[PDB]
Amino acid sequence: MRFRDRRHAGALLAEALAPLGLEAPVVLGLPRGGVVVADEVARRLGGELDVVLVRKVGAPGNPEFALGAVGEGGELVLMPYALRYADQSYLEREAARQRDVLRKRAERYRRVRPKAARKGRDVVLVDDGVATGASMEAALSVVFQEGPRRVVVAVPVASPEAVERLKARAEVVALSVPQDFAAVGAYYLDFGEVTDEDVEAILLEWAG
Repeated sequence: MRFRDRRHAGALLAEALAPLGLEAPVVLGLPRGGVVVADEVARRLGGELDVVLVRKVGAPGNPEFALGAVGEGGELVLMPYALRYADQSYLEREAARQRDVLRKRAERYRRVRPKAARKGRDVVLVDDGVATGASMEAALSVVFQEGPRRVVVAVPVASPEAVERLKARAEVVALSVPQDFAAVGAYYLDFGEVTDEDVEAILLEWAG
């Protein structure tokens, strides 16, 4: 496909989601470009926009392989096989390093918009694209432990591989899944930078 920009993809995504019957959904966008797509979706579906703040906890010597994830609240969420690939002390060391990467950014975002409730509500996870699904999987791991009524992964474009990984864990809504997936930015005419200040500006509109 080929979107003009992130707002354009967000509009089309909201339209693909409308038939699902979500009720006043909490639309969570992955930082940073994903927040733009998420905001447009939230506005079109009459939902509430917020950001999902998480980090993947990778395996020893193999960071690309996830053994769990840590959320902005500090909680460590491990996959069923984590201990089969590493000992608890390593997991604790890795978790601490990931908390550091997330801390300052989470503090500034939360200063302008407090974490919206997710328990018992319909939750939509959004990003402007998914090449491998690493971050999205971490997001799912944390969100699932929060007791949401329903979880839907929604993305403008995704690689076949990413879709399979995510679809194995949740309902997935993807507008395009090119068999020859290049890079996320290749499917946007305007793939400009979205700064932390831009994310803060968006988040401010949703605070009380």
